[PDB]
Amino acid sequence: RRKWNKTGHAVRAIGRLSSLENVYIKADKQKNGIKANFKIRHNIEDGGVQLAYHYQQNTPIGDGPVLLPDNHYLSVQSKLSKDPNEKRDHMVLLEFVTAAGITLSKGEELFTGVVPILVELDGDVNGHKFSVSGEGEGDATYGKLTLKFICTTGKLPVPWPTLVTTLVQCFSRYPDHMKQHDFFKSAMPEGYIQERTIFFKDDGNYKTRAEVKFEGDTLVNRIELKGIDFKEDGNILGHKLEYNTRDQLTEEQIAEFKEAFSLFDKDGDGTITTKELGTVMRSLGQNPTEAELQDMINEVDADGDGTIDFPEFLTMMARKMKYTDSEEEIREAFRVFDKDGNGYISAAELRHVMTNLGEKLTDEEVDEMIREADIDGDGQVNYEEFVQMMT
Ligand SMILES: [Ca+2]
Ligand SMILES: [Ca+2]
Ligand SMILES: [Ca+2]
Ligand SMILES: [Ca+2]
Repeated sequence: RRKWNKTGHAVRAIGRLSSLENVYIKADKQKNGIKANFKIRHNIEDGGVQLAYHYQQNTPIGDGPVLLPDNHYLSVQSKLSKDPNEKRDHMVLLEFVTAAGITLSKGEELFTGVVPILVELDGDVNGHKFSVSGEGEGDATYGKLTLKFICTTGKLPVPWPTLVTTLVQCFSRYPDHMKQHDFFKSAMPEGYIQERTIFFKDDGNYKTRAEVKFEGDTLVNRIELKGIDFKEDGNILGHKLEYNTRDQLTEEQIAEFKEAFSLFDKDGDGTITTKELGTVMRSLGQNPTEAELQDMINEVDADGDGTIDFPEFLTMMARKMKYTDSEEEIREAFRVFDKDGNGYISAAELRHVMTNLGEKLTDEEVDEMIREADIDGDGQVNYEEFVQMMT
């Protein structure tokens, strides 16, 4: 019956492979350091997403030699939670961060074990001031951080999720073939200055400056933050963002991702190659080049082997499900079906898409699908009915 799921997930998979969701790092020779750019998604409580576009620069505090890396990225897995015995406004954070993006230093020695962390933030967003203190520990062997933060000035005037990126990338796990690309540990113990501008789409921006360095045996991140131009009714000052992660995979969701994986993995060997990916995308009426295919795989290719293996696919789909897609992204998916751009998916346009995915399909399982999605009753699927089908 409902294989709006199978094809829904394949659309989600291709959308993910066509997007840039990681933390992209590049050398900045003029500053003897690095710069980064990335996009963060903050789910909006009532539906929708609030995008936050980050630009970042890091410069070493010391004069010692540092590693200036080839282009690569960090991939972050975050989980936010609450301490049931904590009365104060607070956030508990657990993060695993790994570098990738490149295919197959003295300061790094400071990170072979568990290192205590302290974080201190003083903030001012549209004149609303606040401070946060955090403490915990990092275990870079696994890319792992555990921290608890408290708003020490009372009530935090912005949502906790918007501060996560600001509140120690020296704890990232760099794989063995990428150790010469880890600028962050190479700058230790004297540390680095990290600066960002963060643009919240349709809203204001944060500007941050931080000093990250060892003070005795503790890695300390001391930050100032200034936010301007926020809407007093927007998602940030109006506190409309979801807090809790949404990290639960109902095992049959995993079975669903497996079914989607098999659309790509047509030889059944448990990994997707460029040839397989290209075969799927041509069937959907696209024509990416070999280089575009390699770049798409590289975006999720944790091990650098040039293919997406089943666990790498599960990891990418888990993250795609955790965060809401923007209207622009959903419209792009909708355009895949709405081939004539009239704003309506007809049973003919729908036939075409699935029948190209290899869905041996006839003529009433098709219409049973239209029926499922067809809420107003006009015999077609419009954008708003489509949005729901992608949920
Ligand atoms: Ca395969
Ligand atoms: Ca791989
Ligand atoms: Ca149409
Ligand atoms: Ca309709």
